[PDB]
Amino acid sequence: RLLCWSIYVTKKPDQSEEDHHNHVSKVNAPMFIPFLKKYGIVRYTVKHNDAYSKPKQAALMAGQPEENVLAYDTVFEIIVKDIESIQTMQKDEEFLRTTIPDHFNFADMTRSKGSLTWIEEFTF
Amino acid sequence: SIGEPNRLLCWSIYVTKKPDQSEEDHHNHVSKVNAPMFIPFLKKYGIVRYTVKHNDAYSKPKQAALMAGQPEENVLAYDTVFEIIVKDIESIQTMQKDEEFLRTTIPDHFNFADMTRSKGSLTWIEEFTFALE
Ligand SMILES: CC(C)(C)C=C=C(Cc1cccc(C#N)c1)C(N)=O
Repeated sequence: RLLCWSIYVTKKPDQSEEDHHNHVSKVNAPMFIPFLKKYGIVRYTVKHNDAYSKPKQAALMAGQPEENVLAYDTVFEIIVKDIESIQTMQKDEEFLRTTIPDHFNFADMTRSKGSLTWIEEFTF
Repeated sequence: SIGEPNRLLCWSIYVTKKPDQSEEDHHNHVSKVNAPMFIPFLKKYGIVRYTVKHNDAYSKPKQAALMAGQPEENVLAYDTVFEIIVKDIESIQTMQKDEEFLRTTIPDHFNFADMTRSKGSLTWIEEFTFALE
């Protein structure tokens, strides 16, 4: 069983959508991805709920209450073989000095959530 | 009328299980009955990938490890999360119109899903697969 560690992120309160997703994609991802490779993460996914996606969402879910949408700005996901990869990555000195502090730039940790699931995946 | 280039999309369904249903019957139903019912429709409409996330007896002790010192409220406690990766929302809209989809897979949800306590999401995704290829 592969595991998936997901963090549902609400963006910084004084932060625009454009600044938030610019940061996540263009500054945080290149800073983050080296460590995920180092610790043998299988896949890193970033889900974006922004101006590009929101109209297609509205199209998909029109006529339901808006409350029916899980409305985080970004969802961060890594598929790992075990949680030791994550635990070990968390103890990494550079990860702690550079990428962990980076969350000051985009994530409101008081309005974000995490979830560790095990997955079944089917690729067509 | 000229469109910005397409980005991969992820349609996520966040499912709370039927209240009168144990976790074990929830995930067995999801793995063993729904997923095979569902999958042929995902192929038929060119779905790129189908992921089922389980939050259950197997995953929870590891989730508790990762979230040491964090309140229960910080946990997204849906029982299962369904993700289909598609290249355009047209795949999904049209799959949603399929008569057998509506006849079998949609109503199967009365066997595992509390839809009043379920949510949906349509995002665009960036993805990095680390496998050397
Ligand atoms: C919560 C969110 C989305 C910011 C995760 C992230 C990181 C790095 C980071 C920072 C703080 C704690 C952990 C752990 N475990 C990991 C990133 N996006 O670089």
